[PDB]
Amino acid sequence: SLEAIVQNASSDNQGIQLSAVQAARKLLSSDRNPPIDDLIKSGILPILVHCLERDDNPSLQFEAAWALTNIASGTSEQTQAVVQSNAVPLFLRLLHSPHQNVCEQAVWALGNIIGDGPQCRDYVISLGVVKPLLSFISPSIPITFLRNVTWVMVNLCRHKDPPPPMETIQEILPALCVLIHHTDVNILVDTVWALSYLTDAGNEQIQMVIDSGIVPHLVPLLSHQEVKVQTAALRAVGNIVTGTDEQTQVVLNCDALSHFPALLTHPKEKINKEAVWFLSNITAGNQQQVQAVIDANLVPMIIHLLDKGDFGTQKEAAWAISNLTISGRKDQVAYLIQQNVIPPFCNLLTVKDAQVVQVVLDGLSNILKMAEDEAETIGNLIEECGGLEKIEQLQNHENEDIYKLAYEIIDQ
Amino acid sequence: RRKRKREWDDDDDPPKKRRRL
Repeated sequence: SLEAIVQNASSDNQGIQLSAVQAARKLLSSDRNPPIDDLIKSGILPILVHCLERDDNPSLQFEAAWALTNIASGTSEQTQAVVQSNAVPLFLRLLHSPHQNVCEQAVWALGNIIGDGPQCRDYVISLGVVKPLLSFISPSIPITFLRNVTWVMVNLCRHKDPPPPMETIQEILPALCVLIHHTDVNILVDTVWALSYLTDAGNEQIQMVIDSGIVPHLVPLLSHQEVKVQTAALRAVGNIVTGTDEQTQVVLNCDALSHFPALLTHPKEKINKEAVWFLSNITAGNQQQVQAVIDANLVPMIIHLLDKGDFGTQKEAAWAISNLTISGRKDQVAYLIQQNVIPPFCNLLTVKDAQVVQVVLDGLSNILKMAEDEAETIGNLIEECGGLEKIEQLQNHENEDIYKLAYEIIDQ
Repeated sequence: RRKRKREWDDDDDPPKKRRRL
């Protein structure tokens, strides 16, 4: 029973103590559901935290660290109980243990603590976790351990309210520059996921990522053999090209567009949807970037997805087309018309998602407005495919911005 | 003209907490 175990772990007899802490560890590491609340309420936490000081019994330290690791894996209240019992400074101590498995378990427990949220992360950071953590990254570290280190790095990078301090980001980026050349898939996946978390934090963090020099190593992972790697990288570069035109061009200069035919035609619709969302952010760029997308022969693939894709992919392709009309030359828009964009574009006028409808009406209006003299020909094509009837029906929509734009388009 | 940030789930994220077995 729990009473016996709690009483026994604070013992003078080294074998009963080890046995009792081992029993507690095993209680937390077996079934799909462990008794975490009963162990928290039993009072065992101070015994386990005390066990972390026992440099004379690395087996006891490992077992106690593992128990605490698994307690910290539960809800925020359970993780905070581990934190409130003063475990964090003791785990930071065990990062300098000569015993590898003890060190790895200390890393793992700290990973679970860091993962709970931004304030917990920032506490662990303020106590100095990052340098001893990144010091493990070396050619000789065993791979199971290196993987656990990289998972902790992901948890240092992923919370955004606030993001990790700039100085912490500055320490992690050189390590990611090292790890992105690893051949192990799980390490590569985590490294790239970390980059995707840094690149979603804002334009200054995007710039730091660019300045590390890693983007030319990141872009080619879009064609990696493992799909988990491809989609992590697709997220990371997609976030970079949400930045300025200058920032977007860094990604394009890495030949990013050469990787997209295999993403636009991928069997998995989620990959199609991500890739079209990337391209919509390229076509929102300057005229030279628009031309880069045209010249990569991606517009026909986009229009096909506009016509026959899943609704999420259709919505992003609608944005990519409309954004193309906003910041595009007359001749680039003419290329769109020649590729028969108009019918599949107008077919989205009837969907129940008003945001997509607004985007489409805006793009149709801009298309007609930019072709100063050819406006009659373009109006006739819109009529031919039923677009006029669709606009007339959109005059009765609930949404004022929609019905206003439909009236304005028909009048103008 | 402007860029957008994604409006979907991204349910493939790596685990925040991991319980060792």
